[PDB]
Amino acid sequence: DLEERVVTINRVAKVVKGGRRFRFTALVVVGDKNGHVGFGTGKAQEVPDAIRKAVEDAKKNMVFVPTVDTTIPHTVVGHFGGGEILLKPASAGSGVTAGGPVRAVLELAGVADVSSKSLGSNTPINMVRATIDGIKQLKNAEDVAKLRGKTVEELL
RNA sequence: AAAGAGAGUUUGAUCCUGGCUCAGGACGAACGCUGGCGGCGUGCCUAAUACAUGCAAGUCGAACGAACGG
Ligand SMILES: [Mg+2]
Ligand SMILES: [Mg+2]
Ligand SMILES: [Mg+2]
Ligand SMILES: [Mg+2]
Ligand SMILES: [Mg+2]
Ligand SMILES: [Mg+2]
Ligand SMILES: [Mg+2]
Ligand SMILES: [Mg+2]
Ligand SMILES: [Mg+2]
Ligand SMILES: [Mg+2]
Ligand SMILES: [Mg+2]
Ligand SMILES: [Mg+2]
Repeated sequence: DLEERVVTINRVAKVVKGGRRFRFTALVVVGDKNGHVGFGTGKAQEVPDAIRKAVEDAKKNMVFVPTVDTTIPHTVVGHFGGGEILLKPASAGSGVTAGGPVRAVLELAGVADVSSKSLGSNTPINMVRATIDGIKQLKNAEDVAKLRGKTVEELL
């Protein structure tokens, strides 16, 4: 059982001879607070039907976020097109400090204390892409030692 | 140890670039409506413009020649 959060609902149009036909596009972030999160996109003639398509789509982009002490292991920078996101660990109890669409991908992912800053564009779809582009770079300390052949206490 | 929030606006609809505007904090402040108290501070930013009237620099008879008091 996952949680839903509608980010943006936008009305788009294509021009056809007689006039204009309008459609609704919805962007939805889905995940459980344990560390899994994903996003999707839908399109329909009605707002309720656009969400349902986006929920099913979002269940195909699930990603895992590694966290230590309810905080990301280190500092990463996302990048996707014209949008980029800076994610930074923060002290316990500070809470999430994030912009509009980047809060959803962090509160749903279960991260409790993290600081961020959007250095790029403002488009909601490119902020979600640029954020997940940062979670990919995120590594745990346990796995780093495994690649480097060291042990955890030797690293730190 | 500390550690950074965005939004509106070009288009039939979109993505970028890009300016304009807004949400926060601070004044030796002024103006508008209203107005109980106590503590601690502050009060000519302009004409270094012109100034009534009072007071802000005196003291020593144990350094040297006086007036009340027989
Ligand atoms: Mg228009
Ligand atoms: Mg701008
Ligand atoms: Mg501030
Ligand atoms: Mg304000
Ligand atoms: Mg009164
Ligand atoms: Mg009054
Ligand atoms: Mg003066
Ligand atoms: Mg003069
Ligand atoms: Mg005089
Ligand atoms: Mg006097
Ligand atoms: Mg004498
Ligand atoms: Mg003497």
